[PDB]
Amino acid sequence: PVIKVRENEPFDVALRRFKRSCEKAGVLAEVRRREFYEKPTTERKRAKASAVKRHAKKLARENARRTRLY
Amino acid sequence: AKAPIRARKRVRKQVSDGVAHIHASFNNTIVTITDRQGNALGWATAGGSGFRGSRKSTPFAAQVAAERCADAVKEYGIKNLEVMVKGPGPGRESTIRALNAAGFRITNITDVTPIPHNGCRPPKKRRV
Amino acid sequence: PRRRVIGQRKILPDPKFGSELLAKFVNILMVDGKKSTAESIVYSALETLAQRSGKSELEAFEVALENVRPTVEVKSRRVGGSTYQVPVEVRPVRRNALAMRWIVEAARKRGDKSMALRLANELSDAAENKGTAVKKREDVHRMAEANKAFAHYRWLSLRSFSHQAGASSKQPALGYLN
RNA sequence: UGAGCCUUGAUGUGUAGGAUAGGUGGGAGGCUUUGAAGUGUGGACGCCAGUCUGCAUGGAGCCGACCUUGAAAUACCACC
RNA sequence: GCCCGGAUAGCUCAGUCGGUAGAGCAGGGGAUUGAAAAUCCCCGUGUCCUUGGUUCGAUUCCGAGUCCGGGCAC
RNA sequence: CGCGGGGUGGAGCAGCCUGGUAGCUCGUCGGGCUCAUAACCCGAAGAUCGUCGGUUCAAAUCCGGCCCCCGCAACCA
RNA sequence: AGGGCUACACACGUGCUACAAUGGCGCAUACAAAGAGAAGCGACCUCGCGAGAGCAAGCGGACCUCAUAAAGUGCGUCGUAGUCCGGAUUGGAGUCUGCAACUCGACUCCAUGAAGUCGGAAUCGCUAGUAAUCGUGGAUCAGAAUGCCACGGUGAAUACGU
RNA sequence: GGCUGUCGUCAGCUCGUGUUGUGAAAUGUUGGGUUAAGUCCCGCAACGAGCGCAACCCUUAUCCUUUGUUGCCAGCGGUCC
Repeated sequence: PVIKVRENEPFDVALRRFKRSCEKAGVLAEVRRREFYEKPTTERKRAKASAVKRHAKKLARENARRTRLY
Repeated sequence: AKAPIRARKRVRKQVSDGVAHIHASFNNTIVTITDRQGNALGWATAGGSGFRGSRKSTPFAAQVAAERCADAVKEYGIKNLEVMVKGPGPGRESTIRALNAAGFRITNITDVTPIPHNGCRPPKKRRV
Repeated sequence: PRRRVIGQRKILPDPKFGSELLAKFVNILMVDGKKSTAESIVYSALETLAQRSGKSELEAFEVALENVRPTVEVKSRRVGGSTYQVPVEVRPVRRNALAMRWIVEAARKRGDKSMALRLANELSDAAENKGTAVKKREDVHRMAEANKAFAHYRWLSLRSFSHQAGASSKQPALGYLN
């Protein structure tokens, strides 16, 4: 949204992505598909994968320190 | 001799303030002006503003629908607006920007988009 | 492809006038390496135009190029499924080159007697907004007007931006990410 | 709320023309508590600033009549 | 055999209260893509059916007849 | 028996109503793209209208005879 | 020895020359590099429309000769008409090299004089002394060069961007 | 056999030795940055090296140097210029 409670005059700096409760980017998951009932086991249970990506970054600082990457 | 100025025959109804609704979707965007008490005062659309093809779902086409519509309500002497925004299309914010640049004052940009509480089954489109 | 951006060899100024733009014009009039021929055909044309009307010689020449100058041009970035062109601002140097080129293209297919009359009419007509290369500029402006901007890989541009820590924003543009 | 019949009020923005050209005869002007005009304020108002004009104010002329332009000329009363 | 109502871009319609020749699609060229399907572009043609007539000039405004389409006739 | 319809470039179809007029989609052949074929693109070729006669200035067309293909009909006690 | 590879219904690759006026034609006029040459290249001379001829100097290669650099510049000319464009063809006369030019040579000249109005689908080469375009030399080679190999003249578009 | 065309002037291709893997094998030759380049720097169970890229080579672009005719002529003399 641009947001309707910010204060009511048109001030055009407001970035709609940096102003969204939820809209678009998950909210219309429910259109032009039914996410087949346990399709989510392979769509959404890649939570482990994105938690691994955070682990990998948190590792990678340390290996660069002991190896002297620069 | 005479070569004309006035844009249309003299004004009708005359309500001073209104609500606009922009139904923005993936294929087309519709801009419809109403009264506070629920009455269409006029509309225009991207497809009716002579785009067609892939151009029909573009922020630039959305803008030109809004300015066309703004002409149709000049007969109602409107000056102030509130706007309802409706759907996941492009043109969704870009239509608003054209309304403020039309010289209209916009009171709220209330996004309304209709969301099932889990509700009815969507079609399953793009299939394998 | 192309590692290194460099270009532009430097031209010698025109001998009669000392001008750079006329010396560029005689090159794009030049068939099959004959510079001394192109020179004469241009000067006899230019003098016909400046005697017809022009207190300064380069007055009516400069406005001739001004009416056929194309502001924006239509490029294709291949979305596929039938692309439909994308306007780009024509850079001032490439603005001059498109403009000079089109007058001479038109002159070369006039079919009147001698390239000097063919060229003099085609400048004369385009100075006064009725030429063969007025039309081609107007046709390019019509295709540019209709195809006012739209572009592709919009989704990929925002995620390639997110992969380089680039902002939550995207807009229609050419040959590259948005 | 349609329509007819019908009572009063009205628009006709061409080309040239100051603007005003619904067809057309009369017609040299109309003066209750004037007929002023005119600047001003709003309304209708449309082949855009061009007509009519509530009315503040003003009791101090519209304007043709061979005044001019134009095939037709205007004011002003009929006709439709 | 009457009353009707139409007769134009190739087509249907129509800017056409007489002062004034168009929209939609049709064929060619240009501009782009796995030519194409498909964008965008610039031309598309009429003495408005043949004849009378009002008039400052009018196709249409008022009229007589040919052909098409719709009724009642027999 | 009988009546009516049909006989077109290598294939299927059109034009057949006193007539002069050969068209479409396939297939074919030549060129092109492709490593090569398929497809795709461009160009071209192909019917002396079943057959014989007659009327006609002129006939695929109209008319008559024969062969060939189809539809219907070949009963009533 | 003679014939053949050099045929012809046709299909294709490569290149030349062209369809024109930025030109073709005429006459005058300008400035190159690189190379080859005692089985050879050959001036000057006089003769030939010309290809060529004969007479004859010279050269061993910075010297002499092939060798008149062409496009360009000057001036005149032609007028969009398949023409003062194009020259394919074929007749006729002629020259040379060589034993001999019929099959199966090159070139001169007179005459004649086609397709061709920039090419369907497709499609290729190039980034700057390049492409385009103009001429010159050489290898082979008695005699056949548009080819191949090299030399120099004039000299461009554009490359944003992936 | 020789020779040559091609992928391609692509920049890759691999040996010793040490190590990890039952083994085919990997490692180095991967990472970070940079380049025409496996180029070079950094940095690691890989350490070293060879083919290859670059370089030398010729040629062209200046300038100096020496030579000075069969080349050249600025000055100089003479001059049919």
